[PDB]
Order: sequence, then C-alpha cells, then structure tokens
Amino acid sequence: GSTQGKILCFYGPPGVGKTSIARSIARALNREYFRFSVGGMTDVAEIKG
Amino acid sequence: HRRTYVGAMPGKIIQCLKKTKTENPLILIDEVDKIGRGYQGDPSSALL
Ligand SMILES: Nc1ncnc2c1ncn2[C@@H]1O[C@H](COP(=O)(O)OP(=O)(O)O)[C@@H](O)[C@H]1O
Repeated sequence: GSTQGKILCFYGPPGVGKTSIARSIARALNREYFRFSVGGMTDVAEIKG
Repeated sequence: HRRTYVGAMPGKIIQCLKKTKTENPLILIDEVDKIGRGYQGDPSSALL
C-alpha cells in the first residue's frame, strides 16, 4: 500500500562514489534530496534548535 | 547576527559585496592555517 520509511548505512573507502548514488536514487524514486553534514558536531541544538 | 539581537550587523562578506559593488570580486581569505578552533563555535565548520 502506502509509502514507507527506512534507515540505511553505507561504508567503504572514501571516494568510492557513495554520495553520488545517494542523489541518483533521489532522482530515481523522485523523493527530494537534502545533504546534511554532521562531522565533528557537539551542538545538540543543531539537531533540535 | 540574527538582526533580532541588539546591535546586529551583517557578516563580513556582505560588507565586501557592498563595497566592491560587483557580484564576482576576488575574495582573498588570508592565513587560513591558524584559524581558531574553540568551544565557542568553530568557524572552520562555517568555512565549509
Ligand atoms: N561508479 C561510479 N559512478 C559514478 N561516479 C563515481 C563512481 N565512482 C566514483 N565516482 C565519483 O567519485 C566522486 C565522489 O563520490 P561520492 O560518494 O559522491 O563522494 P565520496 O566518494 O567522497 O563519498 C563523485 O564525483 C563521483 O562521480
């Protein structure tokens, strides 16, 4: 029936093409894309205002 | 700053854009190597 959510993770050597597949899937399913780096953060407010 | 804080003024970049009056100047960040990476909000994330 209806649309459904799910979580996933990818891992491997840097520069294998990961993010590129991300956006390609986003234009495959037609869902909207939005990158969000979180490297090195400690500000929970960034995740919650 | 947010402009709701008292005394807020636009960030440095807007001033350079205001000053050079063109859309495509040649910004020159200087001395990137010693940027202050502290607990008070690390600019190095802001540069990205
Ligand atoms: N199999 C592939 N198909 C398409 N692009 C690839 C492939 N392998 C590497 N790339 C290129 O590698 C670069 C980095 O890929 P990406 O996963 O988006 O970033 P990172 O690799 O840092 O995670 C991209 O510009 C992408 O085009």
